Amino acid sequence: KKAIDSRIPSLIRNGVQTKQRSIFVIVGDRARNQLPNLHYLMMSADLKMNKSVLWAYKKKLLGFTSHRKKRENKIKKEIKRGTREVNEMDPFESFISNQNIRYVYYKESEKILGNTYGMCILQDFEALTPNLLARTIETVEGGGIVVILLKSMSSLKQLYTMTMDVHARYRTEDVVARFNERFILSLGSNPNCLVVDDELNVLPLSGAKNVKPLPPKPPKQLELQELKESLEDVQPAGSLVSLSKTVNQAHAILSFIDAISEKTLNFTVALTAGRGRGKSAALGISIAAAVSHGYSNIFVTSPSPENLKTLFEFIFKGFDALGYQEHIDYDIIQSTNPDFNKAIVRVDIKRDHRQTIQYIVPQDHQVLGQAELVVIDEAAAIPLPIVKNLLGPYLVFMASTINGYEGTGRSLSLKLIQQLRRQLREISLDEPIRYAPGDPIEKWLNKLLCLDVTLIKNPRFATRGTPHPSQCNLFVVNRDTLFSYHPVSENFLEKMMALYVSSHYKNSPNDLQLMSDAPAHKLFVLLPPIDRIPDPLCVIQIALEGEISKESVRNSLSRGQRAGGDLIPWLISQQFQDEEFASLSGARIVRIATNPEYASMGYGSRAIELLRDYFEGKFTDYSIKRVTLPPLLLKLSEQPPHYLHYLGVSYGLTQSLHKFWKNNSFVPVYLRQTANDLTGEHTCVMLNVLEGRESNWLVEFAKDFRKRFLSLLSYDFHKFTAVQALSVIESSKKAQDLSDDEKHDNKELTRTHLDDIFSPFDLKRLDSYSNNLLDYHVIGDMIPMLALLYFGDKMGDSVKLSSVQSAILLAIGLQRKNIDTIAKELNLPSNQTIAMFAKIMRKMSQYFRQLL
Amino acid sequence: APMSDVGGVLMDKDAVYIDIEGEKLMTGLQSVEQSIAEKFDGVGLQLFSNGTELHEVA
RNA sequence: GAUGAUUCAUAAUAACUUUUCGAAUCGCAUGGCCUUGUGCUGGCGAUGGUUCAUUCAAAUUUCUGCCCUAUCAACUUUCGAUGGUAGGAUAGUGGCCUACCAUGGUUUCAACGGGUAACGGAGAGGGAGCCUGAGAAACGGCUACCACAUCCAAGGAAGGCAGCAGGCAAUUACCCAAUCCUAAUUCAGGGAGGUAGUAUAAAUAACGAUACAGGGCCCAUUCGGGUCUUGUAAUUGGAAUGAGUACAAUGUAAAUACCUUAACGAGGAACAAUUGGAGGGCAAGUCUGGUGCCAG
RNA sequence: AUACAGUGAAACUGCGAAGCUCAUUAAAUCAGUUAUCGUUUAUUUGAUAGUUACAUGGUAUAACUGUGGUAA
Ligand SMILES: [Mg+2]
Ligand SMILES: [Mg+2]
Ligand SMILES: [Mg+2]
Ligand SMILES: [Mg+2]
Repeated sequence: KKAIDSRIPSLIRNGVQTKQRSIFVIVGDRARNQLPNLHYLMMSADLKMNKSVLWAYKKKLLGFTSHRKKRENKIKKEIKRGTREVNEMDPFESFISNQNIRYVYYKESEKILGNTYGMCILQDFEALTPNLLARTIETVEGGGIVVILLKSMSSLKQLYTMTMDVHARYRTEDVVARFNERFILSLGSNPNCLVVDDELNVLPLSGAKNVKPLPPKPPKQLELQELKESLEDVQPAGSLVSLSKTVNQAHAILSFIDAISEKTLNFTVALTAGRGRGKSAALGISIAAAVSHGYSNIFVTSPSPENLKTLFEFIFKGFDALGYQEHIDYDIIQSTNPDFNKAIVRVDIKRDHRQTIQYIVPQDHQVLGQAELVVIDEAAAIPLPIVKNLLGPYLVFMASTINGYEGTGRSLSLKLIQQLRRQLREISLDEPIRYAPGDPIEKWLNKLLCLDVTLIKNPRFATRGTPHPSQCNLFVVNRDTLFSYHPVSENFLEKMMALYVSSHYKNSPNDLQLMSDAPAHKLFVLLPPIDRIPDPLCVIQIALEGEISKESVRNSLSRGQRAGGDLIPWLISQQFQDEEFASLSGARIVRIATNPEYASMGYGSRAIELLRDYFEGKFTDYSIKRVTLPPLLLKLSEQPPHYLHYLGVSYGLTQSLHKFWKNNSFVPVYLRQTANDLTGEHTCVMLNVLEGRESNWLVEFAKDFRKRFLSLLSYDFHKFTAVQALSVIESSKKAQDLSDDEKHDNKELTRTHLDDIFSPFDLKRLDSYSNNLLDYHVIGDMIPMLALLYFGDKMGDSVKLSSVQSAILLAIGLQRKNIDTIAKELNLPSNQTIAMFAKIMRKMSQYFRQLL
Repeated sequence: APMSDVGGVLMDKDAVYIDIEGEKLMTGLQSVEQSIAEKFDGVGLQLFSNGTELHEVA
């Protein structure tokens, strides 16, 4: 009987009293045997604790199986063999056999998102990812325990070296695993983390070194019970508000009830909250309120009906709070589509009068003409053009998540709000419903993943003035120092991460691990002119792709697992099947981020110019000791560049971004036909050749893309505005200008070719139109060929047209749009457009005569 | 059975009684005195290649 | 040639066939010859194989065989009833089934029907289909159908327990030795089987010595009458042995049990059987009714 | 034991796997007896086949080695 360190029992009991979660790191081969003891301590401290357990692992469980019948058979054979007595069961087997444990792979971490668990066990330390760590910890309730099992010998050797010396990093014989090492150091800062061995000896490296048991025993509950008691008589408000779990949730529901009472159809409510704060419960309760109030045509829209299962679940709980009975007052209709997995689609209600709740896909905004309410859940994931169509003359509820799932950049929510500035009512939920506010683990997790990072306006820049881009210089960021968890480096990391999240549309949690551990990746920062921690203005993340990465790739395959991928080299392979481009080394700008406030001041272009200069050579060991930190930032000259041939980019085609890359001499080479489902724009790949390298290949690729683009305007890019289509053509033609060689040149259409394309009766028809002797409909057949010949440059220098005229011809000929459709797009009346179109066709006919 | 010993864990008053190269690393870790957070305090980080070591954020 | 009897046994001719079978196997031993090559020729067994007979079985089949019955006289052709010809199937005979044909068959000498102390044949969750073998429509397996129910990460997987034994509560432990049975077998096995577990005769005492007392018993409504070795609520002696406490052997596959058998084992023989019935008597005691001191 | 040679897991072949509980039925059960020239029959027992070869192929895989999938 060994006396356990008093710190371990005190921490569990302290967490239970304060409803705060705690972390245990168990180091040793016998770590599994200590989990039953910890769980028993948790349950004895409070009997109201949730008894369910979560066991997350990568590929294999530790020495047991989760299938019951397989266990008793092994037990029975052991008993029959005599190895074990009839009724002996060591504590671990009892723990698994009796307790309610859910076994989950790391890959399928989505399934656990809804559920709540009392204890979470993360079996494998090496494979921890930012997504798996946010999803799993968020399911643990107040008073729970998060157990991480650092059993691997290599993991221990990393633990030893850092504790002996923080500068030293244990590095085995191309992944650096910087995120895991930073994770270990952060655990030391956590006040609720104990690092223990398999014997429950507290290793002093942990942050919970000075834990003392708290005396025996909140305001938020006080502000919550009083509100419910006051509203108990006022149905339906009392019953529904009783379902609320936090003061903020109740205030949101009451505000929704105020909207439901006002009956104004031009009114919109925007709900913003973090994940796990109870939005969907608030949404479902309010939908139940509108049902009891009297709203009949209630609608719910989301990217997929499956995500609404929680929302519909709380509606029925709200219905139960209101006395509604299934199969008497309401009926449930489930999807017949196998894709939706029998998701609930429609709820029909028969009390008093016929009332219906229906799910609609966001694209189908036409049906909403009779809508009384639409609930937009996760509006962040719906494309911005689509949601704009969804804002009709009816009551609108929007729920948008901040840093939850993929969510969206915070500035995007602000841009959406700025547009709405229709009457607006903004509501925010801050308190969590599963644990106490200000939980140390949630703070530690946000710091580790930089999830809650916010952009701060710098007063100093205002006083000194905005720096001119010529003054600013580009500096390389050393990754080992950045992810060393030093307070200076951590602050710089937060500022960098702030720029990342605000600008770009969608950011997953795993991006931090990719940046830290991937070898091909490099980081550049455009600091202001040096004259405190510098505040970056623009940050560039590039990924080296081409022949350089093959050596690393070959090592990975020797490992038995291919690592990462070469996006542009593979892409250009299938489109054009050019062997040379595979051999060519290049760099792909993964992300370029700028302060949205300081946009249009020229930083983004300035940083690319400096980056282009660096790899051209115009500016011509810092690894941590492997078993005193190097400078955080490196000047461009201090580190020689790799030999590169081209700079590439992959981004979702938007007019603003296309103009940005067009202005920086990037040439488009590919455009994806299938729009991205989440964002709705088409991915575009643009390449730039560096001086002193052969440029012939890029010209051929650009020419082929222009021909592909012209034909594919009718298929899937007909949505694109004509002006946007012309810009893509114009940007490609700039590639031809780059090549001074006249080896490749367009060919003027010959008379023999002319005869094949158009028959003489057609040409007579074309002449008659110019003479105003025909209607426009008669010539509809010939327009697409004229657009192909003109934009193919076959007509040559003889015929030229204005930008507006080129837009009109492209729209009819290629987009297949109607003449009236162009009128709205170009803000011109229809009569003028037809007049201009006739003038265009006169020039073509005159040219046709001249050849003849 | 709270008062009794169930499994291998026995609780009396506020104290819990339980029955229970790497080994050298185990004992070395147990004997550490300074905390990781404290070890960061004495550390300074160089911002630029020749800049002064910055210890604490302002 | 054989039987009472045969188109039986057997032989031959001409063809037929998803033409069968007619040792490419193993253990132990190394003899007799010579033409010295490891040349020729070899002893005892095992496992296989055609056909016949025998044996172990099986399937149909002839005749006979104790209830009351007419208040049960028709029954059968009621999707064959009786029979003939041919075919199909079967291991084969055969309305066993099928096509054509005849109209038959049981019965007052009891058909058919009814009752029965006619315990005086069926299934393995429910029906249907199939598979192996010399032998099964298999307590085996498989398919679909119908219900029941179990695990799961809810994507699937598996079951026959819808059992058995109990109550209105310990069915377990030891064996194949004994008698038999199955196998690549002397030797392995067998919950076949065997072994154990959980109203009838005795004892609680028998034999002496001494002291001190004069009453003890029987009949009778009544009065009284009849007879003699009796009483102790006294002391005392040495003998006997069973229950128990138990050393061994025998017994048995082993073990329990039985039988046999050393040592110890009694005066309150406290080594302390009961059940029921009939009468008393007592206080500075209690209660009740009265015609003192009484009666209940 | 210079092919192996004692013993021998696994695997491939061969042989054998053939008490209970419900219903009830008059010589259709069962008993004795007859026939199979009208049949099938492992095994036992006794008889019984003169009609490249100093030994053919994988047209062959298991156990086994090793790589993996699955909650199983
Ligand atoms: Mg016949
Ligand atoms: Mg005496
Ligand atoms: Mg007695
Ligand atoms: Mg024979």
